[PDB]
Amino acid sequence: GSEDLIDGIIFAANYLGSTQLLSERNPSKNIRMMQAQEAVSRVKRMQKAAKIKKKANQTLTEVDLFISTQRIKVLNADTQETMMDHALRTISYIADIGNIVVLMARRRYKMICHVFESEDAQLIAQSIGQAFSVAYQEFLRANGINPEDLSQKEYSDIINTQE
Amino acid sequence: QNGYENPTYKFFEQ
Repeated sequence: GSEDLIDGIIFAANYLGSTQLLSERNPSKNIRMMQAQEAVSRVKRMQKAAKIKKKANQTLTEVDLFISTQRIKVLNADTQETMMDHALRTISYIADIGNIVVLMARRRYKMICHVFESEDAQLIAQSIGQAFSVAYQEFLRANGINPEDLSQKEYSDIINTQE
Repeated sequence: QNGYENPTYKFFEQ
């Protein structure tokens, strides 16, 4: 009933490339959708230039997306070779505007944004989301907040009882 | 136009 993504799942997507940028501790799910949007234009424009580079001779790449409470790693839809692997905690934000999924993790103030394309972009972001919390909640229960279940039957009775 | 943040990241991390 939750074990689903602790093991993980895999979605077929399309990697377009990446783009590195600068962030500062704690921005905003509002200011992030911005940077995220400029991280997509970066690579879209980088792709048009990519295409053209092919005239002097398609340009994207097929990948699988492994999603879990542990990590989120991209692999070769063909060679099945890892192309990148980020432990979930190092991933801070993802978004699914249109069939374009973008996620950004800490490149180990210097973030790196990966840009993929998937007719399931929708479904895809949602999952990462659950992982985020499922992972989060675990990355919460282990800290003695065993009352993680309780802490929500608390973050509520700590809000109405706050009137 | 939906984006989610990692409670876990925006935690120990930042």
